[PDB]
Amino acid sequence: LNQVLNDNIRNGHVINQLMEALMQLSRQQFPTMPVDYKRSIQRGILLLS
Amino acid sequence: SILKKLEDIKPEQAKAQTKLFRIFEPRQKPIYIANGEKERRNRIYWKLKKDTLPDGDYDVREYFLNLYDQVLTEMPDYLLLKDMAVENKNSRDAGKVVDSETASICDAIFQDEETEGAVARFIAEMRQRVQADRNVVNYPSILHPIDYAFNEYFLQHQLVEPLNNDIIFNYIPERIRNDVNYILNMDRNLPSTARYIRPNLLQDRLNLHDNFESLWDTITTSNYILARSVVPDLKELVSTEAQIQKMSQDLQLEFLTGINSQAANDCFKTLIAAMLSQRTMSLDFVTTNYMSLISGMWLLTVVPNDMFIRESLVACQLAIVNTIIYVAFGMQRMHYRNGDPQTPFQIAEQQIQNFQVANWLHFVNNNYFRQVVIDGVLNQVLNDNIRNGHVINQLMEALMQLSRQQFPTMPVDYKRSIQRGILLLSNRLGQLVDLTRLLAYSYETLMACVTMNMQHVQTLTTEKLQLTSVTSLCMLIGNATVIPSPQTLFHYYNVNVNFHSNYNERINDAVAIITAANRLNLYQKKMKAIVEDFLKRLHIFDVAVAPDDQMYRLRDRLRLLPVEVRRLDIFNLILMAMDQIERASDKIAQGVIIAYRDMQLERDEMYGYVNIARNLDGFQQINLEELMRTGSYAQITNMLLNNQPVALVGALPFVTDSSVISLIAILDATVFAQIVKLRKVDTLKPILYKINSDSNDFYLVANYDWVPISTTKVYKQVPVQFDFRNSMHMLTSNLTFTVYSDLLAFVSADTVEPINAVAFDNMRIMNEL
Amino acid sequence: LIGNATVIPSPQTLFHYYNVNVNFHSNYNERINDAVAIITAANRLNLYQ
Repeated sequence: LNQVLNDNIRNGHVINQLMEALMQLSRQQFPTMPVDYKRSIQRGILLLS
Repeated sequence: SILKKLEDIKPEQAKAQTKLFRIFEPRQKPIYIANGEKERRNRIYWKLKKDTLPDGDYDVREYFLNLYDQVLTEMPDYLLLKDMAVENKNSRDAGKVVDSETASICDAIFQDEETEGAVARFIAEMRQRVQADRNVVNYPSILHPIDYAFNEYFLQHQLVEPLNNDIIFNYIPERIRNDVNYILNMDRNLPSTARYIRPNLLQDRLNLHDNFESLWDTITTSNYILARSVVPDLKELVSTEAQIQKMSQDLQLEFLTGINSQAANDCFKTLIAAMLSQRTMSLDFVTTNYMSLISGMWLLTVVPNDMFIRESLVACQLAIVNTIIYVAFGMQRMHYRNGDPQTPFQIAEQQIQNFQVANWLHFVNNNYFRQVVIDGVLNQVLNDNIRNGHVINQLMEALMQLSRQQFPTMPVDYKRSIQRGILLLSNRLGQLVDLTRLLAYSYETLMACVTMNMQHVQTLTTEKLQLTSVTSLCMLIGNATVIPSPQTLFHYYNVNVNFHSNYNERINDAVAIITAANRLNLYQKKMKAIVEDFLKRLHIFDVAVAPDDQMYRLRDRLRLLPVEVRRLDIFNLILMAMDQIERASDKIAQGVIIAYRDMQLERDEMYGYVNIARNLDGFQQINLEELMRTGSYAQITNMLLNNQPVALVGALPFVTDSSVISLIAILDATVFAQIVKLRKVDTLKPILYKINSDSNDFYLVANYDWVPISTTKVYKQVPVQFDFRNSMHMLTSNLTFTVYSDLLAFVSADTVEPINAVAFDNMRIMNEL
Repeated sequence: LIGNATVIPSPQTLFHYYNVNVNFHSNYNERINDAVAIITAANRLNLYQ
């Protein structure tokens, strides 16, 4: 008996989905948030993307 | 600091090919008859000039990539043919040849007692024919067909172009010649035969304005430094002490800190440079300094919103509104939360009732740049209401309304101080109008001298600028106009075009190398080295900072762009003839064939009795590259153990044995045991049989007249025979032409009279007479 | 900070881990067998203390 991961993550494909979602969040409006905090958040998101 | 780094760029050097790029050279070799004896007359064949190719097909492809890189790096831009000429001593028509080695070959062939007379007479008949009426000359040359094709391709795609005075007259960007305030002059002619090099004027293809903010910010910082270096200084400033005492008298005190000429000059240069290079700036000011607030309000009136960080813009707007605007009409002060998509000025526009102030706020809200494409260069242009400076009046009227309301819910002294500040700013209306018109004209004229696409995207590093300098500039400007010096403008333009050409050239080189590497099925090369070379050669970065991840992302971005035509055709030519170059080498073979059946050997006029298999049909093909890559040995071991035919294709070093003892005593198949025993095929050394009269063991094949029979053959192709009548060619070139670089030094410009300067609308720039 | 360095477990390390795990499993099974045999034999032979 063994516990194994799903095939989709095994070949390294979910990272593309994560990158696309992060890039979608990058150009988002991000309303009702201060300037520097939002800028830092989206630039860190871009860094990880 | 970085000024030297960004100003020490010289145009990319055009190599002058001292000799034709050679891979093949003639070599004299002995021959044998079909029986196997010396002919006592040698023949000359083709051999590689360089024999540094290592074994292993992957290393072969690596060597090919290096060869392509060397060829492209040693590309000839302009190819002279009169310089490379040595007089032949044997041409009875006193001709001249292309290369010194060509002369040596001609002398060798002309003097060899074993050679006939027809070839000698053909050698003696060589002579260059010059036709100067159409500027074309012909030269003789001897090359392998690959070399001749490469030389022809280099010859027929030179980058020169005929030069005339009107061409340089049109080489200047249009938005300089078209204006009247600048006049061009020459002092020398140009011949009809001179040539020059056009730089590259193609826009960005890496999209460095998007999702690459690090290098983009670095480039923006460099260009901002350059612009600060180039923007002209101010002349004829009013005396500081007199202005200070006059303002003090005007204010009736019983503030003014930060008013010096250096501050005004730094503010002017920094503002113009930041506007030019799209480097965003951040502000800073004490909230309890009303005059600073009004000066910043003027600054926001002229410069649009998009060039300011949201933090600084929000702070400045909040201070302005809640210190003057709602204070005027006595309405409840607004609490603008830091982070709403709306701006304080937008809310103020939606709130107040009076006409002029609302109109001015509405103007400052939505005043955005316009993207305009001129002469193939994208640029940012202010609204036409800003260049003629009429909008300033639409400012002042609103400010004038601010002096009429009673200012309820405020003490008298606060109203008095605000009225003093607004009056001091108002009395200098003409100075502000002249300064704004001067700024508009200077920005337009200078910005019309850039040749790279620009985008309005905020970057990471932000410029620091205090408003006290702006107040000093607004209070200290005088009457003398300032026009950028033509010499400085031309120097800036030369530096900018040099930078752009360097960038484009490096881009094309990297694209060509990567395309060739990925088309030659290379997959065991860490590709960060090429990107590091590119970044270093751009001569603005240090590879010690940018990590590898961005290099790989840049590579993936770069793969998409189609490569330039010349390099694509060069790669096509170098790949189409890959097999002939690879096989003709006399250091590596192309595989080993094993059959375990009695087969006869071939007879060639360059090796005598040699064991060679011209084709590989009728056997199972196994790749040595895969054999080493995957480490498997299953199929090959089972095929060899059961003694069945096998064929191997791949690079292998060879050992030459020329003993008939080795021929009779089978030893050409005993070099396969190590494959099973050692289970590694890196050093597989097949034995190459060879029988001839030189080895003093050929009497065996002569006395008993037996046909040699072996069990192995080596995948090697006999080199092609050399014929002098075919390698001869008549290369085509140009007679003589002086290559010109640094062309703009031949044009000089004179400043117009500073008073009579005309900016854009048939009117004088400054008018405070 | 992840670079472009491929790192697979070394074959000798893999065999070391496999041998250690199987040795531990064998010891666990044999000790379980001895304990259950001892208790069962003691219970069948009427050794209640």
